[PDB]
Amino acid sequence: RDCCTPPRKCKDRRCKPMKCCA
Repeated sequence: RDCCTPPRKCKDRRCKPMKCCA
C-alpha cells in the first residue's frame, strides 16, 4: 500500500511485483 503514488517507492516487498515498478 502507498508506493506507486508519485514519486514511486517500490521499497515494500508487495510493492516490487506491482506493475508500476515492474
